[PDB]
Amino acid sequence: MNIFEMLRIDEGLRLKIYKDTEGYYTIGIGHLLTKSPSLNAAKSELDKAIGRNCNGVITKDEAEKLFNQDVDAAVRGILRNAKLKPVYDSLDAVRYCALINMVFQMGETGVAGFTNSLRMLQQKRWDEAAVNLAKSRWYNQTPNRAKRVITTFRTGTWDAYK
Ligand SMILES: [Cl-]
Ligand SMILES: [Cl-]
Repeated sequence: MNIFEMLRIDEGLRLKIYKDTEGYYTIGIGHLLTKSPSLNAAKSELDKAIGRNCNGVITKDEAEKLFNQDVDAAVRGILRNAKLKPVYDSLDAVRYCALINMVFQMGETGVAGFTNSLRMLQQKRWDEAAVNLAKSRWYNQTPNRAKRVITTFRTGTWDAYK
């Protein structure tokens, strides 16, 4: 297991524009296209992203291409965020995948806002962190995935993904 296999499981793979859990136009492996209620706006973002008129549909290779850019974007984000960097740097490789995951899902600023959980994570107070992480809209809106990510932070193993 690694970050890609992990997000591939949580995000799924769909080659036609669809709406995500929040109701936002998405494609491939959780590649958010836009927060706009307009499908044409989404379609424009799509063609811009791919570099061709996709008419709302892309290939598997294309989905994976956007996926790698996105994963990478999430990490670079963490690395450049004054609040996220120290945590990320303090964690072992398994646990940081849980952090990338959150960022991929809710954005840098979003996660950077989990002040209390971040500190507990940095402090390596695993069970306590896991409890604090769950007192969140995130956990309540996507409980099963949040449980996987949280279990990952708590144990530092890939159990929740097997
Ligand atoms: Cl809550
Ligand atoms: Cl879920």
